[PDB]
Amino acid sequence: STGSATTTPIDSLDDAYITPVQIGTPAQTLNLDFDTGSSDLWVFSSETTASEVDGQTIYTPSKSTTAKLLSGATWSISYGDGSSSSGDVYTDTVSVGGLTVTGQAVESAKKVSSSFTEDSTIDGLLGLAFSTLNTVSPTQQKTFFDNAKASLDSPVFTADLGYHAPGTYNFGFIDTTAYTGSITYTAVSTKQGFWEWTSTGYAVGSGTFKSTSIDGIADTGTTLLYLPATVVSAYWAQVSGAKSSSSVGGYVFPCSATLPSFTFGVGSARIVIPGDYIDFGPISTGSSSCFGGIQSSAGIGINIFGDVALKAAFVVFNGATTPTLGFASK
Repeated sequence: STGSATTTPIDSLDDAYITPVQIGTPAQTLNLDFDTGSSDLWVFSSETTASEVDGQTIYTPSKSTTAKLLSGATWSISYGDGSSSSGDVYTDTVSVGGLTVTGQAVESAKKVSSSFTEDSTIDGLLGLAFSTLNTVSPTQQKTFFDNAKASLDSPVFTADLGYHAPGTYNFGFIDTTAYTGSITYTAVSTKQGFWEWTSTGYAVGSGTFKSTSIDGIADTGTTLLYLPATVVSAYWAQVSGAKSSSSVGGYVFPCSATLPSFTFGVGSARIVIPGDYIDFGPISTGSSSCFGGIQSSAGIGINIFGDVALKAAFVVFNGATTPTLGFASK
């Protein structure tokens, strides 16, 4: 089997991407944030505290003839941005782009933190990291990809995120029309539950490439590119007037600037992030200070190849017995 679904930016900055997902019988379609940095499929629901729902579409398990309470199971998750959610668990039929999994754990939110409530466009998350990170207790549950894998034509999914435009998540096949050149594959460590890999270096604009190992995670659920402070300083030094602002929470730059590109290495290959992809617009409405799309990871504990980086590439998440990542230009 295969599946193919379009993923759409939630706003004009590509702050996140939503993908329609069918849950239950008859189908209830919710727009989920596919997140290769976590491993829970959770949804706003008829059980979510009413004051914490503000425009999202909810899953109502009592209206699904295939929903079954997973007795005793609870979940609770906290994300790198400080947001969180928790609740109980049903199993139900879940389909993405024509690919159907029966018995998928659908984690129903009883509580969500303010940032989820405040974002009316995201009805939940669909985790695509390794199932060892799933938070369901006392019986950990498998991701949608893990459940679908054995049925897929090939045990892979691909992320093709657009810049200010829709893109595609495919399951079970590699669309050879979706990228240019060849796909360069690189080793993955699953030891932290992430799609963790080592970039071979970077360049700023037309500058020379610096060969240096940068361990990080391919994370479609993170907006920006978070890299070591040395790398980030070298980037922003090429932008007149750019500075790190403690009050804003990162590097800012004059909105009048033209930003240089940023290149990252994948083995001997190179992925170029155009400068425009690094512009996240005014820090507040009407400001002439703009927020940068490349930020320091120094306070995170891990480097994160978020959407800024991934949307410059066609990315293969290879879930073979020894997982690997592939990157192609497009």
